[PDB]
Amino acid sequence: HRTLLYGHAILLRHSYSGMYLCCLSTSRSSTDKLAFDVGLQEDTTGEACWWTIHPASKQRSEGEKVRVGDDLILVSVSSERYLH
Amino acid sequence: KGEAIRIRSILRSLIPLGDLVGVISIAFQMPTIAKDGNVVEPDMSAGF
Repeated sequence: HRTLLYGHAILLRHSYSGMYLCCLSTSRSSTDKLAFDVGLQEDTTGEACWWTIHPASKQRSEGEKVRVGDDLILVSVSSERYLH
Repeated sequence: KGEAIRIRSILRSLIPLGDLVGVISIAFQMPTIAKDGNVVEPDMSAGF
């Protein structure tokens, strides 16, 4: 049991499926050819599963305690793309 | 190096290969001999 911090990679397991949220790297690419899609994958290994936390609010900073109900922005480790 | 691999993959996603191939396939306009014999030279600052 670890205490979450800003700017620290986190791995999410979907409660029902048991799979892990990630960037698929395969994109329908409509409108934005550049962006990828986001979906579940079974395997834990890989930089796709991990997402980097960042403080959306200006008051919070890197390494700060994570609030219970603060707004948040997450960046994919694999391609440095936000969950958008 | 994973960082270099990620950067190259990002650039590949940015720029499609087919567009580069097509731009290379584009052909320049051609200098030609005129009737009087001089060479009409297209202004390159206004062209491909």
